Amino acid sequence: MEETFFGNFDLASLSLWLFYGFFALLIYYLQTENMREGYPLEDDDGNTAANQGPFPLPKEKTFKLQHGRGELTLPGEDVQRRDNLALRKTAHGNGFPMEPTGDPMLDGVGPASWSKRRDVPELDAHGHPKIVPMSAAEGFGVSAGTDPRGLPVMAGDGEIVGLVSDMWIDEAEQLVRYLEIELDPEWGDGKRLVQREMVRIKSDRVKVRSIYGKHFKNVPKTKSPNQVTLLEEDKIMAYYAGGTLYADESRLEPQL
Amino acid sequence: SKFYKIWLIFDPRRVFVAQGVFLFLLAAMIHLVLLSTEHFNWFELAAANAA
Amino acid sequence: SKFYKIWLIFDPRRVFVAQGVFLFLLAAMIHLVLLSTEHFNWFELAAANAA
Amino acid sequence: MSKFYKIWLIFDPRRVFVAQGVFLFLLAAMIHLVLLSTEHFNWFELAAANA
Amino acid sequence: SKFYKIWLIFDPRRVFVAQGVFLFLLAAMIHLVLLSTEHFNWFELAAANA
Amino acid sequence: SKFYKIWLIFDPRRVFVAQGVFLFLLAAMIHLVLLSTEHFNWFELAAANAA
Amino acid sequence: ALLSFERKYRVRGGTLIGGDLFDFWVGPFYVGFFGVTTAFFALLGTILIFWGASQQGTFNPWLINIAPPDLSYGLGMAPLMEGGLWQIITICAIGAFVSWALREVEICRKLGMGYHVPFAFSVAIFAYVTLVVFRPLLMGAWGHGFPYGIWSHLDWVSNTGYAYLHFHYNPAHMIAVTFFFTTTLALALHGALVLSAANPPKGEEVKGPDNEDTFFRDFIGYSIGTLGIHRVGLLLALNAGFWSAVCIIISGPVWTKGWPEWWNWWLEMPIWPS
Amino acid sequence: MTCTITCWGIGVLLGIMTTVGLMVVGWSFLQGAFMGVLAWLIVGGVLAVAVC
Amino acid sequence: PEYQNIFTQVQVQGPAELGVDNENNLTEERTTGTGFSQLIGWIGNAQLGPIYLGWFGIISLVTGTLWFNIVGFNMLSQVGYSIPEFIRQLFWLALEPPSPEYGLRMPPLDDGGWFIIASFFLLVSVISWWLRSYQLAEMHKMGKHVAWAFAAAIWLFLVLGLFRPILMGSWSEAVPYGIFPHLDWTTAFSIRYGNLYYNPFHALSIVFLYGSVLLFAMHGATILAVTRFGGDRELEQIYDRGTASERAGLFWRWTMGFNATMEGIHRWAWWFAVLTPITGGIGILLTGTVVDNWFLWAVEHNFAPDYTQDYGYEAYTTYDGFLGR
Amino acid sequence: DLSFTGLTDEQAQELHSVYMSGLWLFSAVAVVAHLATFIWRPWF
Amino acid sequence: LSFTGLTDEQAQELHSVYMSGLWLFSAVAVVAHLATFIWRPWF
Amino acid sequence: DLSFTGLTDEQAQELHSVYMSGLWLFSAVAVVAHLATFIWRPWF
Amino acid sequence: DLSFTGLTDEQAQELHSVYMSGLWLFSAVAVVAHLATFIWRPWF
Amino acid sequence: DLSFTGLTDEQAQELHSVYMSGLWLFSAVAVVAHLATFIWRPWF
Ligand code: BCL
Ligand code: BCL
Ligand SMILES: CC[C@H]1c2cc3[nH]c4c(c3C)C(=O)[C@H](C(=O)OC)c4c3nc(cc4[nH]c(cc(n2)[C@@H]1C)c(C(C)=O)c4C)[C@@H](C)[C@@H]3CCC(=O)OC/C=C(\C)CCC[C@H](C)CCC[C@H](C)CCCC(C)C
Ligand SMILES: CC[C@H]1c2cc3[nH]c4c(c3C)C(=O)[C@H](C(=O)OC)c4c3nc(cc4[nH]c(cc(n2)[C@@H]1C)c(C(C)=O)c4C)[C@@H](C)[C@@H]3CCC(=O)OC/C=C(\C)CCC[C@H](C)CCC[C@H](C)CCCC(C)C
Ligand SMILES: COC1=C(OC)C(=O)C(C/C=C(/C)CC/C=C(\C)CC/C=C(/C)CC/C=C(\C)CC/C=C(/C)CC/C=C(\C)CC/C=C(\C)CC/C=C(\C)CC/C=C(\C)CCC=C(C)C)=C(C)C1=O
Ligand SMILES: COC(C)(C)C(=O)/C=C/C(C)=C/C=C/C(C)=C/C=C/C(C)=C/C=C/C=C(C)/C=C/C=C(\C)CC/C=C(\C)CCC=C(C)C
Ligand SMILES: COC(C)(C)C(=O)/C=C/C(C)=C/C=C/C(C)=C/C=C/C(C)=C/C=C/C=C(C)/C=C/C=C(\C)CC/C=C(\C)CCC=C(C)C
Ligand SMILES: COC(C)(C)C(=O)/C=C/C(C)=C/C=C/C(C)=C/C=C/C(C)=C/C=C/C=C(C)/C=C/C=C(\C)CC/C=C(\C)CCC=C(C)C
Ligand SMILES: COC(C)(C)C(=O)/C=C/C(C)=C/C=C/C(C)=C/C=C/C(C)=C/C=C/C=C(C)/C=C/C=C(\C)CC/C=C(\C)CCC=C(C)C
Ligand SMILES: COC(C)(C)C(=O)/C=C/C(C)=C/C=C/C(C)=C/C=C/C(C)=C/C=C\C=C(C)\C=C\C=C(/C)CC/C=C(\C)CCC=C(C)C
Ligand SMILES: [Fe+3]
Repeated sequence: MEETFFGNFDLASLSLWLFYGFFALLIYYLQTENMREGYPLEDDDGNTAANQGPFPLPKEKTFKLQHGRGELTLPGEDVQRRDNLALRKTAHGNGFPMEPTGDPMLDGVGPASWSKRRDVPELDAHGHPKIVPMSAAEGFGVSAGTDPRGLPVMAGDGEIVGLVSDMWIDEAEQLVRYLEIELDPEWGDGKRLVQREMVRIKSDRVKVRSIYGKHFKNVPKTKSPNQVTLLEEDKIMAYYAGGTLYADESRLEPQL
Repeated sequence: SKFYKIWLIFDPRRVFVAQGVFLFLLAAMIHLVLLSTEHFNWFELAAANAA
Repeated sequence: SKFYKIWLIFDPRRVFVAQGVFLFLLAAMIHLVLLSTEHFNWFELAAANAA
Repeated sequence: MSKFYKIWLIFDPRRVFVAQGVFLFLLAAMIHLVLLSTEHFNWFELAAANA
Repeated sequence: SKFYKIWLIFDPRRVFVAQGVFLFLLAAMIHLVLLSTEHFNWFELAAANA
Repeated sequence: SKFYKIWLIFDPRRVFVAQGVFLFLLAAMIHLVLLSTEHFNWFELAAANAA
Repeated sequence: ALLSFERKYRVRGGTLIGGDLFDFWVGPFYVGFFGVTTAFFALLGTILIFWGASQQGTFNPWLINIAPPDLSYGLGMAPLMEGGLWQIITICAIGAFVSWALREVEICRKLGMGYHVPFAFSVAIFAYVTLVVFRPLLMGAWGHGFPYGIWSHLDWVSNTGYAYLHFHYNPAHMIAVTFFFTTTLALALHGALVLSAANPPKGEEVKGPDNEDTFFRDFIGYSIGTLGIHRVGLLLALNAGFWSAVCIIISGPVWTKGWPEWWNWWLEMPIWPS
Repeated sequence: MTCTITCWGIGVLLGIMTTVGLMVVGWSFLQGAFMGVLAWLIVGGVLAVAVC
Repeated sequence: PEYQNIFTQVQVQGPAELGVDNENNLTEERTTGTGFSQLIGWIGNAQLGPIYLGWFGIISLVTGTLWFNIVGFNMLSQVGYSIPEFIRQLFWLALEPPSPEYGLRMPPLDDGGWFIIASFFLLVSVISWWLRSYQLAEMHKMGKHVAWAFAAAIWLFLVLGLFRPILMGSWSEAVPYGIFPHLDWTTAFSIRYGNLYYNPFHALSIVFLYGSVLLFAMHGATILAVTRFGGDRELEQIYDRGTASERAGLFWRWTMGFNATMEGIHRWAWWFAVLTPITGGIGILLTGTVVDNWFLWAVEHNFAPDYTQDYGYEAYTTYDGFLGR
Repeated sequence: DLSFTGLTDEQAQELHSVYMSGLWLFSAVAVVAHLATFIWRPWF
Repeated sequence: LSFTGLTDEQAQELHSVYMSGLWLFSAVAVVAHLATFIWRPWF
Repeated sequence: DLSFTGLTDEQAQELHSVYMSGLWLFSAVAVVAHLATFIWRPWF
Repeated sequence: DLSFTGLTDEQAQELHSVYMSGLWLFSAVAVVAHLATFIWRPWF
Repeated sequence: DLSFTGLTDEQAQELHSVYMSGLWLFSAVAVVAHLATFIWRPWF
């Protein structure tokens, strides 16, 4: 207690070193638990990298997915990998950026890149699709803020492409996830979705600064107008953010 | 008179609890005020009266 | 003479609740400031009168 | 006067009794603590005073 | 008299769980109050007697 | 006689874990207050006995 | 190396002042124009710390102490071994921190994600900036910055804290601390929510957002949501960093007296019946 | 918003006015500020609820 | 500029969401009344959900109010039931722990006896609330991470007021129940036992406390940066990761050389938060009981810096020079 | 007629009739209590 | 014309009893102030 | 008639009789408690 | 006739009898404990 | 026929009988322990 053993190493020192050993084990546990995705490492050529780091991959853990979606083991065989990427290396070595072969936004390679998620809509606790248009919502309505329905949509370059037809809401958590854009015949056809986190709503109009007017006709569509699958949901969101770098050369080129 | 029409506006089950907490809080506050004053503090007066 | 139609724009239950809170708060505030001054502090006057 | 039984037509017996039980005990505990604070009515200490 | 009707209002499961905890806390509280006073602290009285 | 019906409304698994935890804590807590008391501290009393 | 999904995101572009000249990766790190300046400033600052440690006479990490100059030197540059080295390391530290934040802008611009992280880091930079260059200017001496030591800068906090007579009564420190405790409280509960939902007892299905949303509804009667917690949590942490900047920038150049005596306004009001 | 933001703006203007109004008749800046801050919370909340 | 997802630009309200429920049948003890607030909806969910009226929660609420009231009426009795003085001195009044000359023995009511009674009720309320968190997670078939994270806060809570005073030999080591008084205790505790800066476990707790705020600014901004990719839906990103998890990981892999998963982030988030009171609880528990002077502990363990300059103002300036005369 | 909470005119009349009796009874005890405490230690 | 869904038939009736309550509230306030003025005048 | 809690007139009269019987019994104990407390060191 | 809990009048009647038997037993030992303490060291 | 916990009457009768046997066994040891310690050092 108040007396020391082998030198100045008292009980406070013993507790301090005991925590040091525990923390080292904790850091190993914490770091390994983050290796369940994206591992093993690879090089720019796609082969397995010679170096895998100082932390070995953890034991396989299983998630009992709900709504009868089977099980899920994270370490090994990521099903979200995209096969045909439209990129080729700018250098024969490693550590250098890729240059898209074709249209970066259409192919979805850079900031426009999506992930091969499940081709099924996300489900709430009831088993119903999580994101649905507010028209199909039972008793939902705008409670505060500016209602964007009917407001014209202004692209990044200022072009007016159409008016908002509906908002795809998240009835499980009661928030807006998308805005439906009814494209004018000049700027495209059909309807397209833009995520709420990428859109800015003004008093009279609603604007997206990430995508120019000519790129709305190429926004990924949804197979059904009543629900969106995670694959389409990932493609749609990625496309708009891809325009933050690919709408024009001025965004990709250095700003100074 | 005709003061009974207040119940056509006020909800009896929401105003009865309103005055119920209000009356006790008012009663408790006034009792505390009396205890603060040394003239009306009946607890200290009993001690002083006994001497 | 034609003030009866103030309620045409004011909701009774919406203004009665505010009025009831306002009247008690005003009455307490006037009572409190009246207790602040030593001339109208009826608790201290009672103590001084019996002294 | 005798129509006080109608209070149960507004208040359900379950919620009022639970509120009443907590209120009465807290009131009883509040008062007992107050007397315990005062030196004259602290029955525990005056027992020690009597030898 | 006829207070048996209280069980038609109070859940027997609920009231007993509250009663069990309430009685013990009111039994520990009072016991500590006597332990506070030197007149009723039976532990100190044994020391004083001896 | 008829106290056996307490198990018809209390879950035996829930009560026993509460009973076991409560019994030990009470047994321990009483053992500490004896240690705090100098008259009933059997540890320091043995030293006093040994003189 | 690269992750299993990193190849696609490694595209050229999204640079502020640099171009393809610095647009490359070194291992996992991304080098940019500001990654070049970060590497230069961080290495120069780190080496000068050890150079000062060599001249200080000790290499013990606990005992290494590079201190600002005396208050007599004012805002001018001091001799290198008399405090001037601390000023240069401060200049290197500001360059390293600003470039690191600007590099993070290049990281997120290349990935198409928002600029929330570099903005959030800039608040922490502002907390350091207000501690080392803003507060000294308001006092007219570089010697008011904290020394660059593991335990020496703890002595500065202790001495500065007691230099205002029980710093706990500082109103901005009072606000800043309760943001620090709430952020850790929010971090624990939010981290627990996701882990609990994702890691149920064995043999039980994983819980979705609805199950974790209703848990605090049954726990504390209101759940801020999956999206709400991240934005309120960022503001909780940024407020903690911002109010920490306030509590130290108002200490010397605003309230030279003791901090309890600041509360004399509350104790001495006309409303109170003295 | 709009109405609520404007009502809050009226309160902060009133809070500033009360901050300097009490300073004129005495008090101090910190004492006046607390009343000004308190006024902003009260009348700002009341206006944002009743007017809007 | 681009829309930063700090305040929602439009919010919708539908039927109130009661809960998920299962055969554990949580509905009976769940309230049937909910409300909606648009002011809080600008930053989070706008629904004021229904309390689950469990027995652990009710006992914690009732006994917590008992501790709150007992401290309150002693505070009101401090100034002789003078409400204006009670309001004026609200931040200064407290329920002081017992005097040190009583030890573990029960002190008189005016000298900490009511402190023990209030502390006992506070202990019951705090523990009962933890049992509520454990039971609620059990009834929801969720992980007990909330209960374990709370239990870490209980550790420092128990060390500060229960564990340390028991094995320090006196109840006087507990923390007073006051706004400013427990700040005075916090400062006096460091002064009495040297300097808690030089307590390694206090330093360790500070490391995790800064790290906890650091992570949750990192995590809060990173999720808001990938919220354009549905990053706020963390749970679905754990089961089926999209570009939100990948971009968030690659942002920190390209910045600081390593990253986390959408699930592994909360393990990092959980542990620094949990380690903050665990390390602090250890440091307080062995402060005074083991080490009675932390600076002297630092001196003998060679991590207290040494200064070679003079300690007087006369060595740097003069009184006339400071005054400008 | 006006009914913001139901309570058809007949229902409100009988509710106030017993409420007034309760109010008068509560105030009658208050008057007696105030008269009794005024005799004990008057405040005027 | 109307903002709270009331007509002239009952809004006039509502004000009729509100003034009765206002006068009764003022009447007991007038005598209260008159009694206080006699006891402790402030003019 | 005007049953906010699904409780009829007959139940209210029956329940109030029990409540008043309990109330008077509780008040009777309090009165005897106060009367004895006033005999032993009164507060007036 | 009215029972929020759901248990019948007969079920309430027997449960109260058992509860009272427990209450009197709990009270009876409490009175003896309270009585025996008074001979030990009275507080009046 | 009032099993709130889904446990029949017969099972409760044997549950209490065994529980009392444990309770009396626990109390009997406590009584002997209390009797032994009172002779060693009485507290009354
Ligand atoms: C006697 C001492 C007084 C006291 C006096 C002070 C003083 C004096 C100060 C504080 C300040 C603070 N006090 Mg105080 N304070 C006291 C008691 C407390 C208590 C408590 C429980 O008792 C608490 C919780 C706090 C809490 C705090 C926080 C509000 C704040 C800490 C700094 C911060 O926010 O980050 C701000 C700092 C930064 C964010 C650093 C930025 C980091 C940079 C950008 C990145 C670093 C990179 C670096 C190179 C590492 C890279 C290396 C590796 C490659 C990774 N105080 C005691 C009573 N307190 C400090 C403050 O506010 O500072 C603004 C301050 O100056
Ligand atoms: C002069 C002041 C001393 C000082 C003395 C102390 C003391 C004394 C302590 C700390 C401790 C802490 N100090 Mg220090 N500390 C100082 C300077 C600092 C500085 C700084 C920049 O200067 C900082 C950042 C810190 C930082 C910290 C944290 C790391 C740590 C507390 C973590 C915590 O919240 O636990 C979380 C736990 C709690 C706060 C209590 C948990 C509360 C319970 C669980 C909740 C009950 C709720 C209650 C019933 C109310 C409910 C009401 C609701 C509304 C319903 N200290 C100086 C040296 N410091 C603590 C420690 O040592 O940790 C090892 C501590 O005890
Ligand atoms: C500012 C608001 C809050 C916050 C946020 C925050 N911090 C951040 C970020 C964010 C959002 C990042 O994105 C960024 C990051 O990438 O973290 C991993 C970061 C960061 N904040 C960090 C630390 C940190 N944050 C802290 C706190 C906080 N983090 C605040 C509470 C603290 C405290 C107060 O204890 C520390 C120590 C780093 C991990 C990282 C910044 C990395 C960086 O700047 O890298 C470039 C520089 C170097 C590699 C070395 C430079 C060396 C210098 C040239 C010389 C030495 C200077 C220094 C002043 C000496 C110190 C001596 C002694 C006092 C130790
Ligand atoms: C991991 C460490 C961090 C942490 C974590 C943490 N805290 C937690 C949890 C977790 C994981 C919970 O699950 C739990 C919780 O439910 O949070 C919402 C909690 C909690 N930690 C809390 C506070 C808290 N945490 C703190 C800090 C921390 N806890 C660390 C930073 C601090 C500090 C040190 O400053 C505090 C003060 C609470 C919000 C909550 C614990 C509350 C609880 O469950 O029981 C406590 C008591 C009550 C609820 C009863 C209080 C009494 C009344 C409600 C008050 C008075 C009401 C009214 C005035 C009555 C008037 C009556 C009269 C009119 C008669
Ligand atoms: C859900 O979403 C999320 C994720 O999951 C998708 C995440 O993961 C994260 C990230 C958060 C995590 C918890 C993940 C794990 C991370 C941590 C535990 C750390 C964060 C917590 C802390 C308490 C901070 C601890 C600090 C650490 C670990 C240090 C990291 C910071 C540093 C500054 C050090 C690293 C930097 C270095 C080495 C320098 C950078 C390099 C350059 C700029 C390159 C420059 C090069 C040149 C110019 C060329 C010269 C080349 C040379 C000399 C060759 C040398 C080569 C080298 C490699 C050095 C978040 C927020 C998130 O929300
Ligand atoms: C700070 O300043 C200082 C100077 C210190 C200060 O003190 C300031 C004091 C100030 C400002 C005084 C403010 C006091 C005021 C304004 C007095 C309000 C008090 C009032 C108004 C008394 C209501 C009594 C109501 C009862 C008690 C009814 C009893 C009802 C009974 C129980 C019947 C209920 C049952 C039914 C109705 C059944 C009907 C049902 C059906 C028909 C189904
Ligand atoms: C700081 O400065 C110092 C100098 C200190 C200060 O003191 C400043 C003082 C200042 C500024 C004075 C501010 C006071 C003012 C302006 C006085 C407003 C007060 C007023 C106006 C009194 C209304 C009373 C009306 C009632 C209370 C009616 C009662 C109504 C009854 C209850 C009937 C209700 C029922 C119905 C209507 C039923 C209808 C229904 C159907 C028809 C269905
Ligand atoms: C600073 O403050 C200081 C100065 C300290 C202070 O002292 C302030 C004190 C202040 C302000 C006094 C505030 C106290 C007041 C106002 C006293 C309220 C107290 C009252 C009114 C007592 C009711 C008692 C009624 C019972 C307890 C009946 C028992 C009922 C029994 C149990 C029967 C129930 C059973 C059934 C009904 C079954 C029937 C069911 C069916 C038929 C189904
Ligand atoms: C500052 O405060 C200071 C001064 C410190 C202070 O002291 C304040 C003290 C204050 C305020 C005193 C407040 C105390 C009060 C009011 C006393 C309440 C206490 C009561 C009322 C005692 C109930 C006892 C009931 C039992 C124990 C029954 C036993 C039940 C038995 C076990 C039967 C259970 C049922 C079955 C077995 C079968 C049933 C089931 C079926 C038939 C299915
Ligand atoms: C209108 O309102 C009225 C009604 C007036 C009112 O009430 C208002 C109430 C008002 C204003 C009170 C406001 C309270 C305030 C500001 C106090 C803040 C509180 C703070 C800062 C707490 C710090 C210390 C906490 C620890 C650290 C505890 C440690 C607890 C330990 C762990 C307990 C351990 C248990 C025991 C020691 C018992 C042992 C005995 C047995 C087991 C038998
Ligand atoms: Fe998160």
